[PDB]
Amino acid sequence: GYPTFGEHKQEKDLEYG
Amino acid sequence: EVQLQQSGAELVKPGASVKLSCTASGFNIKDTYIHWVKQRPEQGLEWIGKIDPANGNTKYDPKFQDKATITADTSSNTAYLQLSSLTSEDTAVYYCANSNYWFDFDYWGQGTTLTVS
Amino acid sequence: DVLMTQTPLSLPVSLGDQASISCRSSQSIVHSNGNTYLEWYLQKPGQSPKLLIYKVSNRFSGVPDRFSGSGSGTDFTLKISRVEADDVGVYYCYQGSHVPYTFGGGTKLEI
Repeated sequence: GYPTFGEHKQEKDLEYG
Repeated sequence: EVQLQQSGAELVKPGASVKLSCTASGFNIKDTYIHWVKQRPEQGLEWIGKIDPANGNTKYDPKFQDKATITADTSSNTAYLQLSSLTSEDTAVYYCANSNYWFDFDYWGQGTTLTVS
Repeated sequence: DVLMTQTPLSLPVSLGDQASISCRSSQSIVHSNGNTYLEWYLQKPGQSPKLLIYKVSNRFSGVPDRFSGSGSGTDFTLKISRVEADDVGVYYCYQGSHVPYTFGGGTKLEI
């Protein structure tokens, strides 16, 4: 999953898991 | 890969509303940023805002906000910079940059010159 | 509002020479993720900007290895080991860490 809500665009894909 | 096909030069009068078009090619427009970046001759490069057509979400530079209304024809894959109630500042070249599968944005439009007599 | 400036504003070099464009922000552009996401774009006359360098020192696919950035904090450097006539144009230094996002002043690299 992701740690936060929102659009999960390319930049914030380093946060998956 | 990424191709952004912009409109050509248009020559208009003030107190008009003109929507500049930035056609996506080679991608669906809901997986990426649409940014608009302004460049006046009297300015460098100035980020306007961004639209993610995917769920309507926009983020603004407050300075140009609500002079610029950013919208998108979602299914036709074409993003639109509606520059409404013009002054002298609308006389500019606009560039349309597309989100990079990395961490920023890869390749820019072709330039849509809005000249205001 | 993070102000990114560049020096010089115009950098004359020879063919095959090494160019060094010095960029400096008004505030640290380190992202909350812990990474620095500093990009350099090349805009040629009559053309739109194109991505050459991202994440400081990462090279975009299709970009010659001649291009590489460096530095840290607020003071960063665009290094180009082999400047040719095909590398002529205006380079911009863009930070995507602080909203609203901001670009650099712009340096014209020329032969």
